[PDB]
Amino acid sequence: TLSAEDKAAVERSKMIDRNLREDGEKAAREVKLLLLGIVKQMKTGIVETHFTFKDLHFKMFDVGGQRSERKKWIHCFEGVTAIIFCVARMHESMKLFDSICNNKWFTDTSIILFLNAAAYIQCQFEDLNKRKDTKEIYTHFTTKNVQFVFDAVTDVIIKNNLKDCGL
Amino acid sequence: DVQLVESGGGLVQPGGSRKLSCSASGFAFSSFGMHWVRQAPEKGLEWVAYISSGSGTIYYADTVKGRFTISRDDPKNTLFLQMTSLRSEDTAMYYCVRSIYYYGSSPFDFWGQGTTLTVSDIVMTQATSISCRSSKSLLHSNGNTYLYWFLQRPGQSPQLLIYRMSNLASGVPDRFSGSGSGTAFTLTISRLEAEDVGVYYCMQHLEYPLTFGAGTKL
Amino acid sequence: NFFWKTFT
Amino acid sequence: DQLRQEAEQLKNQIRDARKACADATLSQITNNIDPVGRIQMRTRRTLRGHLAKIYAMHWGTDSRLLVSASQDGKLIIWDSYTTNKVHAIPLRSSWVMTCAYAPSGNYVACGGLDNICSIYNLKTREGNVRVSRELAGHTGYLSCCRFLDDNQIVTSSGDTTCALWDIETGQQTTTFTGHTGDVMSLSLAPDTRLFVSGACDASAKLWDVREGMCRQTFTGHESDINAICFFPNGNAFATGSDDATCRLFDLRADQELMTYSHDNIICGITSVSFSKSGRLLLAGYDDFNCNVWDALKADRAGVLAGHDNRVSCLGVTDDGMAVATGSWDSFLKIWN
Amino acid sequence: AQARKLVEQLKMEANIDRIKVSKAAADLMAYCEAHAKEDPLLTPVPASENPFRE
Amino acid sequence: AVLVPVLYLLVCAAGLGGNTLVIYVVLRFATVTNIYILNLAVADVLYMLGLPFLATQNAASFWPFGPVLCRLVMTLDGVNQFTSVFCLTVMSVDRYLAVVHPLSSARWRRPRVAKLASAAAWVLSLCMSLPLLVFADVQEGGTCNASWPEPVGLWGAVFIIYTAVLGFFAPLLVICLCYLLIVVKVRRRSERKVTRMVLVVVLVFAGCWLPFFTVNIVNLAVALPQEPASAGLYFFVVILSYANSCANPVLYGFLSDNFRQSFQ
Repeated sequence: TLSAEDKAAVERSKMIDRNLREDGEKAAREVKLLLLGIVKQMKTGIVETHFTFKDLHFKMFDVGGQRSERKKWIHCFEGVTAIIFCVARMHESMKLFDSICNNKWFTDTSIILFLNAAAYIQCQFEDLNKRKDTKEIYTHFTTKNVQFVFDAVTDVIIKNNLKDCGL
Repeated sequence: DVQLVESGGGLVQPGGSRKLSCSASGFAFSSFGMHWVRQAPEKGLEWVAYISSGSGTIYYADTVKGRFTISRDDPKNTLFLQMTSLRSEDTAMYYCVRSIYYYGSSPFDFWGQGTTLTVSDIVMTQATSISCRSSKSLLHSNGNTYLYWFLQRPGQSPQLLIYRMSNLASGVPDRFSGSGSGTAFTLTISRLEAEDVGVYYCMQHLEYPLTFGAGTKL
Repeated sequence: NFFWKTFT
Repeated sequence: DQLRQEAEQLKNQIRDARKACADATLSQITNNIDPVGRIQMRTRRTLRGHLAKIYAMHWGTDSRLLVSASQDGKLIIWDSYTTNKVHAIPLRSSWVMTCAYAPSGNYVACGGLDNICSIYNLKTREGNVRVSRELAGHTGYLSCCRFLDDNQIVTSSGDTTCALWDIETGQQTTTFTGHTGDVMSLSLAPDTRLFVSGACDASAKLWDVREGMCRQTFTGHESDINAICFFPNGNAFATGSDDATCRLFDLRADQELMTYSHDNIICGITSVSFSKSGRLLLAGYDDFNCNVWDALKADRAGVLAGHDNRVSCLGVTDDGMAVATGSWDSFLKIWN
Repeated sequence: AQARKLVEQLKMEANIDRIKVSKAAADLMAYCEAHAKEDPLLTPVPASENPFRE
Repeated sequence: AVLVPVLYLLVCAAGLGGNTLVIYVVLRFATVTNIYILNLAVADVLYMLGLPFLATQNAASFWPFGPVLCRLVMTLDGVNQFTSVFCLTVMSVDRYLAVVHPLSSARWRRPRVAKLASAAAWVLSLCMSLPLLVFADVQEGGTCNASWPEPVGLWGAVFIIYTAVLGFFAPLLVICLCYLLIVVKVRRRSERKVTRMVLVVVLVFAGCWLPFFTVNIVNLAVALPQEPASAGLYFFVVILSYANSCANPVLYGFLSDNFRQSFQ
């Protein structure tokens, strides 16, 4: 039914499939954080910052240097583990935070808010979001930053696996 | 540059084991399947053994099956042939051949330099433009016919001319052509200048016992 | 005269 | 400031000329033409080797081999007939948006958010696939790229401009600036002499490769033009926008001829392609579907529904035997 | 200089020899019907010639 | 009475409808939780399809289908029950592995290893059913139960003990330990949702598989009954065991934010 050359081609395709599966299993162990809004001190499109902490590979995607319409390429960041939002005038930051928090692609992705009378502004910022059941906001007043990011990502991944298993 | 250099061999008494080794350099060795092809001092080429990529599939000839073994070491890019219980029929020169199989590839591309060893099924006919005839039809249901042409210049290893009867190999002048229906195949040379003198072989690749022709000389 | 599942 | 007033007067004059050139409509003439009928096709093949969203695909010239790019950083070559994998090229950057297959078949290309276009050689002597070249110079991301010859390639970016390249030197030879918004689409003519491009602003422009200036400009949409395709005869083209509309423009009449809208479907349009005879018009929507429109009459005749997520790419073979369709669910189907 | 660029481009983009829409539509229909014999998507193809069987 | 035989077929119809709904929905989307709920649904549908012969046996106390059919039907029912229990245990351990130790198990998260684990569960369940099939001299008339020329006390002891200690009791220990400490590690919004599911799973499994085994073991030792009240208790115990097979698709394949949203 099949020639010798066809059998060899099918074997080559199977080897390609095995390598693809191995590469996917390798890549699934890293977590991707989308930076939006100076945290890179401690550790021309996408500037990926790679680091490791507590034996877990972290990719940090800094996309702020694009100067184009955000609605055309933000959908490429579906499935990111977390959106690291930065806030240092504050009305514009609140407006863009509201825009990015209520986006249709980001209705289930966790947001980590970083800051660089405090109770009032914090409650306002966490109240800017509308949907609070399966989305959480983590706030830290800027050693400790990387540990907080690790803990928040651990919580998000625990919830994601818990939902994937159906429990 | 691609290099395939075979080592080992020599003079061995009958009944004594031997090991032949071939080292490859200049190409991705792990993506290629490998063949051993021997030729007698008075006869033509004869296929010996074949090992695929990843070592997951092996074939042996029906006359050396059991005695021989073929293996490959990928980190060291080396190919081994272990031979046991040698007899007077195994006095032949052994070549190592590389071949890769996907859609549109050209197998049996590069041939190494042989080592002399001395010890002391579809039928193709080349009894007699070059002509070649086969016992059964090589044409397949998918439209591919498998007949390969090789040219061996005096004192050198064979090189591929035309694969699947119609596709010209890389580095070959456009003067060579191949044609023919099932069970009857022909090779055409426009003008016969120098370096075109040698022995021409037609080989079939349809069932893994691969049979070479008697050969035609000019 | 009684076993697993049903009578016997 | 009288120069801008004169420019507006010229725009009004050319609009009046466009109105004057229009005397009949396509629908009136095509009303008497018999229709095509219901179109039903099934997934003959399903290619399953991608682990993320698929953003581009392109058919080879022989219409048997195809190439796909996904966000796992992978570019896979597929043998369509037997669903075999021929090559699996890994990419340095996983943010990819475009594919291209050289007409000769020896090269592929890809680009994206890395702002560079990478060209790979498929037929080497070492038995692997190596990066032939990297083309840089664009400031924005790369939206589309298509080969002309083995040594010429046209790319489009978010810089509101398009560029022509020389692959043996790596430097641009022409620039096609003139747009206002981001260029999102691209389509080479069958003649390989003309060129067309649509942008975020609702306007599509026609360019000449050998001189590099805009011959013609077409308007009519109200949102971003996401896809463009050339008619098989080269004297017309189709534009698919974000406001659930397709339009057929002509290069000689210089006005739109027909629109393709329906109240049931209100979404964006991601891909547009024609067929061998020009009678059929495929289109991919954000609502997980791919509606098969009709060219002569706007009536919608046929739907392709087998994808769990929205369809990103859409290709039709040179001989018109199959239609490949990739999507965001990491599979691509072949429909016949 | 965007206004200058627009006013400089308008002169060439306006001076184009245009034909009536009716002629373009007639040519498009003629092309569509002339080549409506070798498109294996309108008319069904026999399974003996389809390379995407099964 | 007339209603006791009827509810057997009623339970069959309800379980078959629910399970075929679950199996139809599962196969048209796809992960590994789907590939395990597939095995659970297959075991459940086979287990329910094996029953109705006993349902018609219990009514007239007479069974006209030939001993060679009973000797395989009983062992098929046993293998289905054991396969369902083992699949439940394996799914619980897989949930624990995926949640608590996510990364180190990537070798065992592959589709192939899940398939060999399922095959191992099936063959292990099959091994325990061969003694039942090969030794049961099915009665050629009336109830075709198990019989042995050798003294029946020893056979009953060994069969019940190796069906109860390993078949039921060990899965219960594994599932209870696995599902309990996973809540402790989490500890609140996530935890509260998890606690109800774990509690309902453990309680349903225990309350559906304990009474049958306990009446079986109490019967073997001393209490051989004769009154019709005990017969009714046995009949209600059997359908109680079948209730878990009925209710598993609803409690696993329906009450889950992934499944009901996915069906939309």
